[PDB]
Amino acid sequence: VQLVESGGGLVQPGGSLRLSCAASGFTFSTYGMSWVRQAPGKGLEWVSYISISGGSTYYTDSVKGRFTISRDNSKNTLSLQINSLRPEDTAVYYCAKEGWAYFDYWGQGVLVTVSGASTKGPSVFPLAPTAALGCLVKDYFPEPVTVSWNSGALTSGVHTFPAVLQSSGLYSLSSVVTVPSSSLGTQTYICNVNHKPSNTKVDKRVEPKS
Amino acid sequence: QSALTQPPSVSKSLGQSVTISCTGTNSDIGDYNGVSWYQQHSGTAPRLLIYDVSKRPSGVSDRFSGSKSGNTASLTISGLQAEDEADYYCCSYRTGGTYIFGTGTRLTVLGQPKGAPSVTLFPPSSEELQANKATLVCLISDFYPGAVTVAWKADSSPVGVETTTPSKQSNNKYAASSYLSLTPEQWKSHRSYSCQVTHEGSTVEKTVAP
Repeated sequence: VQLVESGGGLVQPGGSLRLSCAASGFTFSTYGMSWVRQAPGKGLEWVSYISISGGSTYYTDSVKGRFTISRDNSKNTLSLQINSLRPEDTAVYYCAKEGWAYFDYWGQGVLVTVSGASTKGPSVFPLAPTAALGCLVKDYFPEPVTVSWNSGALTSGVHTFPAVLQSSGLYSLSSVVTVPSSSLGTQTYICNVNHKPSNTKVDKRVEPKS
Repeated sequence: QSALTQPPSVSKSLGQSVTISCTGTNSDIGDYNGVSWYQQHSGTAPRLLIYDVSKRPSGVSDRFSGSKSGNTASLTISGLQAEDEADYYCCSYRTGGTYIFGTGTRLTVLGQPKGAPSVTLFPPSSEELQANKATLVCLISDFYPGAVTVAWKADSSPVGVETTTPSKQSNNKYAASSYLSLTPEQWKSHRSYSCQVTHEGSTVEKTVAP
């Protein structure tokens, strides 16, 4: 089962976004679908539901008059139009498949950030080197940034830390890998940093210090 | 439009049994068997734990059991293991066709083997310096329990510091990062800078120099 989300990013207060989710690995047109959200601080809030046929449509109290859910059963997609957005609509939005009055499969979610600020891509610096090498992903906005190492081939010893909000208003995080010292000359270490809200993607090669 | 109510925190020990309450009204938990429970680890989407009040999906450990009585639902976890450390959410169908989540419960699993923090400290990258900026990065990992205090020194005087709240690695332990932001000349001035990490009754300290 896959539920792949899209849409999201930054939007000015009062503005609007469409979110979509594409579904595979199950018979999409036989299930009700939902969207659920989660603000950075707090919990899950169910947002919306659409019946199998698209004929019935339900909304949480704090969302009515502003959100519209729709689905397309020939293209296996689900959509949430979110309007008149306020800073408190800042959240991760998950699409969720219904089993039967429960939700058995969730998407990984897209982060909607509602602010009057503007978009800014990351500057990616190497933390050069058992040794540890890493990448310092600095001064971006808004969240989120994803980090992989060597196109996701490298898995062990990887820890990407949470982001830090600076008094500037920008985020910064780092990703670190722990590698056998014996390979600093033979293996190549590349950090791949995706910042979808700015359509920027940056690959940095990390090499041992001079 | 009010949520199902749960305890915000529960601290228990390895091997113990815990029970988490979720209270609603007659329109949700009372009149329907539409009660489901979800687990959420950090940086990941919720997963379904229990549906139809007491049914376990395959794959879910049988240490997890659900029930209800009147307007109160119960999630019970037998033989707490370290992996059970997660957020738990109650959820229910509600008359009118909506779903409503519980406010959430954070579960801490106490009696785990204590691990001391490994500290790794990075001077500013050369490329960052070329961009007229300095930033020291202190990465802390592999420590249990999760409480740490991070201090910074310049030579030996105490010190632009931002620190992440510790976080799930989370096999057994935690990780955090602290950043010291400097102007490159302030970096060029002092003989050394230190990162001090205080955990339990130990403090691990590291030092870099220009």
